[PDB]
Amino acid sequence: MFVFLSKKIGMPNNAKIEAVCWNKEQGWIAAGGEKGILKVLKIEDQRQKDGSNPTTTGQLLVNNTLEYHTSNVYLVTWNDRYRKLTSVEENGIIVVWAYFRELQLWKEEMINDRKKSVVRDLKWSPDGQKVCIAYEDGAVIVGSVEGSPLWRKEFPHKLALIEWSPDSKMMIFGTPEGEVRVYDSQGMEMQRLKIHCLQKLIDPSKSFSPDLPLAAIDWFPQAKMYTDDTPPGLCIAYQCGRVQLMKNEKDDEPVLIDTMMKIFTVKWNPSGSMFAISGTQDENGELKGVVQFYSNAGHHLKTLRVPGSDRVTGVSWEGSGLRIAMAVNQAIFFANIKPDHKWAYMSDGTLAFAYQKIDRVEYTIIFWDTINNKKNLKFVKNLCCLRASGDLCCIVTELIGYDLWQIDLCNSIGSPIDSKQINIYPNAVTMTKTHIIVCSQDHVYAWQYKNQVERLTTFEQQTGLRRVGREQAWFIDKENDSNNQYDKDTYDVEPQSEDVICTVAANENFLLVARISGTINVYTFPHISLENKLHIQTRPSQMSLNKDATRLAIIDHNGNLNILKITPQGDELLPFEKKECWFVKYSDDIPESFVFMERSRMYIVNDQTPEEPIITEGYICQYKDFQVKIVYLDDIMKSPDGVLRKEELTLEIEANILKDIKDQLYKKSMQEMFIVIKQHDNDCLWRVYAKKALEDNDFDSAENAFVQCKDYASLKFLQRVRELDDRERQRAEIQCYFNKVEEAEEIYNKIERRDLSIQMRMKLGDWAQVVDQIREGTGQDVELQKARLELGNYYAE
Amino acid sequence: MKCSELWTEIIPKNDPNSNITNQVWSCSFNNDGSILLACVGDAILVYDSFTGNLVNKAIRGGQKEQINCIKFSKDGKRFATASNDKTVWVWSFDVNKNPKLAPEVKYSHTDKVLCLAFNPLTHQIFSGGAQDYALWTPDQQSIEKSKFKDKIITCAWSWDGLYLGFGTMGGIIGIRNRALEQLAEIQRSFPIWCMDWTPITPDYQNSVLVVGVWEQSIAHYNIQGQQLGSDKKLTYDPIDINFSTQGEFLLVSGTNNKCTLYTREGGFLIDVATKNDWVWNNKLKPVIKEAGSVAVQDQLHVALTTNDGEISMFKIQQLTVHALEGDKYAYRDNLTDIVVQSMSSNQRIRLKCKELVKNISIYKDKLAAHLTERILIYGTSSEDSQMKYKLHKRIVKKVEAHILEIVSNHLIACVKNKVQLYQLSGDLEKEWVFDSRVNCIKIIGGMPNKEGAYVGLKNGQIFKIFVDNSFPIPILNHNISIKNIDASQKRKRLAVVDKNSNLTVYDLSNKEQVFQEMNIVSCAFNNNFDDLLAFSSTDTTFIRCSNHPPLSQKISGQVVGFKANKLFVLNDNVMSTIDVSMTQTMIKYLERKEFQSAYEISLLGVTDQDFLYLGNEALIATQFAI
Amino acid sequence: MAAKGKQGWGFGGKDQNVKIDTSQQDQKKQNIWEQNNEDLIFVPDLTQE
Repeated sequence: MFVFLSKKIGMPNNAKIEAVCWNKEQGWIAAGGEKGILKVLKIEDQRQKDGSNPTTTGQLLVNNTLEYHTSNVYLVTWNDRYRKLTSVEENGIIVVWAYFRELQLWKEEMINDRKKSVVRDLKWSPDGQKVCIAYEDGAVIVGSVEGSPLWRKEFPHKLALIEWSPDSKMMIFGTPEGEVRVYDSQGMEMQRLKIHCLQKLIDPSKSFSPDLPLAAIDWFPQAKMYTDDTPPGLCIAYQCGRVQLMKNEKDDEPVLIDTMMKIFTVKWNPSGSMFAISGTQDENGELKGVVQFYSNAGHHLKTLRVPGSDRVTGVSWEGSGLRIAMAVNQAIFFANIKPDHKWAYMSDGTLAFAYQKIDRVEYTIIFWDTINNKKNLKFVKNLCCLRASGDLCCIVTELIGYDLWQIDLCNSIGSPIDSKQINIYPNAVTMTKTHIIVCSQDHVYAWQYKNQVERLTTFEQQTGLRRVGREQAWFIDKENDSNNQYDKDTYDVEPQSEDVICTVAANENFLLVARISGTINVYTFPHISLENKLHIQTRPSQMSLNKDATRLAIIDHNGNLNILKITPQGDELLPFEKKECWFVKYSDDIPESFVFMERSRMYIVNDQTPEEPIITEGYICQYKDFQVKIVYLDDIMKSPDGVLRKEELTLEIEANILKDIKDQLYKKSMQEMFIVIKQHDNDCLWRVYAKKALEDNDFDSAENAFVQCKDYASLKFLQRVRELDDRERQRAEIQCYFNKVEEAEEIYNKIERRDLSIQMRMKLGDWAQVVDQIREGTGQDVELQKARLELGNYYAE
Repeated sequence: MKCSELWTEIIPKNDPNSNITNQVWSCSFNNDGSILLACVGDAILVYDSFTGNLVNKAIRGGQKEQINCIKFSKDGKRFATASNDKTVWVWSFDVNKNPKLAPEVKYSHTDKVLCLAFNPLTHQIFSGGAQDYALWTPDQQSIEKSKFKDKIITCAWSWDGLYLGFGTMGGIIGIRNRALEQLAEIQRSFPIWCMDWTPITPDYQNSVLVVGVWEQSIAHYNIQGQQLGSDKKLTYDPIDINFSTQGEFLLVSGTNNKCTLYTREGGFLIDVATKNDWVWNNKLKPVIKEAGSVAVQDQLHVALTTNDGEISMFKIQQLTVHALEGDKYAYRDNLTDIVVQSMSSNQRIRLKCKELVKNISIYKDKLAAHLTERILIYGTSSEDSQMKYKLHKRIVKKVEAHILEIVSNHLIACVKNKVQLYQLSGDLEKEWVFDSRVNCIKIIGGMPNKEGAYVGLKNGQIFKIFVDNSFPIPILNHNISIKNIDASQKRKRLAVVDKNSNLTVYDLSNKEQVFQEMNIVSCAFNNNFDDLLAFSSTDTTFIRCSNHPPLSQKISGQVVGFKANKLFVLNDNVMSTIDVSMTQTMIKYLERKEFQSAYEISLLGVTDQDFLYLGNEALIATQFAI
Repeated sequence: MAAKGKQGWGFGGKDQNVKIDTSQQDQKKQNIWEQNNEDLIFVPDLTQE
């Protein structure tokens, strides 16, 4: 997952912005100002058509100001069920708006205001039918959507924070002194929470009421609260210190997270996967506005720092969770997020996509064929890792209760083959053509599943011992020599090392293991033995290996990119700069050319010479010969009715070399084409040249191209072709030779002489089409009977 | 299904001419389950749940009278000991500290103490004896004592921590709040002994009071005091009541010296043990479930305390019953549930029932559920890819049989040494009597009302049965008993397994032992080629063809089914599919030049490279059709 | 411009409760891969004793 910056909305009238609310269904972001400046507006689309917008959008669709106020506003909330928008001021004036179908006109539909009182926090029910209003005095008023007051109770203790349960049946209140109380929907006290987060800061004698004010309490909706086996979903944070995370209101084994930052706002994901905490951090020596992202377990995935040395106030997520809005001083910064989005792409065209369920515990894997448009679905409980090969995919899952991880292989359809179980935590997994290597914090495990040339090492019979298909597992600091076959109970994991590993890379005959301290270890596949020890100043993050094992790309944790030349016991850093890089992929055919993706911009680089950037909002699947394939996974997630088309999601971008080659082919003649193509001498270029030559009814150029390509079958094809009389049978046989038969049938039909088409169809082996053609066509009995017998045999087999 | 004793400790120190006795009254159990407590006259005993031994020596002299009740605090840190010395002690507990147990706070009522209870949330103590009831809060360290008109017998706090329920021997049951006010009062005519609160559940999310009266009845009461109207009757007077975690089971003890298990609705499942004396207190072992953990959780643990002075431990293991015919796998989930799973999309379909299911048999687009004294059948809409189950018919007749099968328009039940044929209406149709117990039966396809079947006896003779013939046809004879049988696709051979895990292959045309194998757990025939045999031992599965060396895989699991280019492996209660390569058999068939069988094998979904290979050799060896 | 300008929720003295139009309701359509969550359909048993 990565985060970066985007368009920056300017100040309305040079006024402080402190409250921003983003709608979830239709995008209507609302921001409050200083002198009663409320502005609701539409935001630009992240992606348009299949390319960059010539107008670049740049149009605020609504951008209308709804002042009505002389004082400041600091509470603006959107009702998701309806069009209502609630906003209050410092004078205790609660104003609710609604949308009328006119020229972007909003008029007040609730004007209430209680004098001699101060509003602290209003809240709306998850169902959108209840509103809770509270004051510093202690009075709590709960109302419906219609206007009939449910109850207006009075509480002795002062209140600071209000929270609603997902089922809207119970209430969470927080006092300014700092404590959490649970009440019923009828204002009846149930109990008081106990806090374990604040250690060494609270009074040792009494812990229920410390002197630390509460920053933010957030309960993630759509989450179960009458169960104990679920990831945590309720978070309570204090003004500066630890944040405490619960799976339930009655839980007594907390999850603790410590951050050195002044917590002010914590917001959950629309899907509940991650949550963001905004505020000011003094670790840099002064005040810096930062937003930190944490997982449901809590791992500090990323930290976003704004360029301004100021405070970040208020965070809102988009409906899909792909963009975030922060109100920083006098501007509304928009941060773009690319999540992990576990996906795998095979060489056969099948794409495997992992989708997380609302249960946050179970996953669905989707196998979509990019050619036949076939869709297959499987349900996998737990997912740790997903990887792909030319024709196989590896799935790494976790079994809870046995502290074990299962790795299994699946074909294009997804049938499991040779599933194995390991007791090693999959910190970083990779898998090459003939091996699968998973690395924990301190252990390394390798498994061979293919034979030396091309076989499956699972169904073998010869001598007793294990020759091919053996599993190895060793330690990183010591035990360089590869060990023998391990077991799920014999092998030991307890020993730990001071230098942990971060990233692993694999090749056909080489293996690279990185270290956090900056050391890279090289291993050989025939017999695992360390050879070299490369040194890097910064810890690598992604890492990528070139074909033939000549160079490699190092991506630092901060996003910096550089090129390292691997040499025996040496270190050569090629100067390439290009900081803040995100994705890097070396070509599997060209030893030099590669593609790197930086801040929604792609670059094709060869011989340290970059080209022009292209705006792209997709992920790179593969870089084949002068071609790069991208797939828009966001559109896949947002499918309306259940049809996926290869012409809308999948896009292919050609290199400048291929574009120029096609350019010069299409305007210039044939001989200079041959002369300029002899230097490159590539299989794809020869293939395209031969296709162009044969399309123009030229055989000398076509036979020359096939001779240069060293293809005997195509030469036999052309030799068979050249003995033809008419000008149309050659076209039909060529076009049915390529991949396609329907146009050949049509050209037979327009040429007539149908028995030729019948013979072509019967030799091609398709019998149903032959039966359909024969029926009511000629009425000859013998070939109809023979075709029906053949079709019956085909169905029986 | 099976109940096994684990460890028994007896306390024979009966003391005549002394009010101290050898009886045991209560057995407190820890939430984690690593420690157990018991109370005897003038002593408290500490035990380990897994193995029976005293981790700490018996404590004597702390209380000068008997101990009435012992309870934890749902966190494994406190004990509450109430004695006939008109005093209640609360002790602090922690396994790691050098003093494992030590008294913390002692208080006293005016009269003897009879019952005690704890608060799940706030850890407050409510102790009720004769003429008095007291509440203790750890923070304030100030007890609140109140007088009452007759001796409370039992107390129980709700799982929400808000309500409290108490009962009196005079027939009065009272429900109060944390402030101890008369929220609800109900008057009965019989003494009140056992009460409990139903555990919170996301499906139910409502708490009711379950109280067992001495007039042979069990009653459910709401918060307001209005009865739910169940009033289920019992043969014996209940004594103790305990709910399992998540509110799935109910352990009932009392008269008849039997400890029985029930569903929360009231359906009898099994009886745990019969001691031949009154069981004063029986407790269940709570379980802790991880976030998204996968486990069958068939194991159950119960602890019983009797009147003579025996504290016994029992383990309950649930057997696995399942059915697999084609494209479907219907297995019994946690008791009184049926889950149908498809191997392709891994999707599950759940059917919930109230009584215990005994056998599950699935025919073509038809599933049969055998509830206690009830039979259900569900059909399937074939046109839709997803299945839709509708109850076409229901059978009320009570039938007892360890094996049940359903065929087109008929049912077969195996009981003892007899096989009974039942019509769908319910009336018995035909009977078959054999010498010994019918161990395994296999059903083979055929016309309606004419489906044949194979039967194995404890003697070992294998017989054939036809529906209308009414005369068994002796197929063959085996000296050892028969456990599982299988039939080939063409019905050419038959694989049979004995009690010694011995597999034997018999040819039907000529009765001879062609193949014999040792240490075999399961076996299966192919349904397309008729020749492949896949047999799984405890750790290794072997696939054998005609006159071919076996193929080893070292795959963990047991083989249940074999389909074209597919083997089914079942581990515990989950199932998986694994593909096989037919390249080895194809090569071996090419070795001896039987291209027809090689092509038939390659037709099972082999890679195109082997297809072009086989085509090459077919062209070389002058076989143009193949 | 305060089209209505009425106090609600029992904030003022004289009862001036007002009516909100609740006709236009906006709902979220569940995702298709999210709509495959209901493969595990619950089927009750016919309990007619």
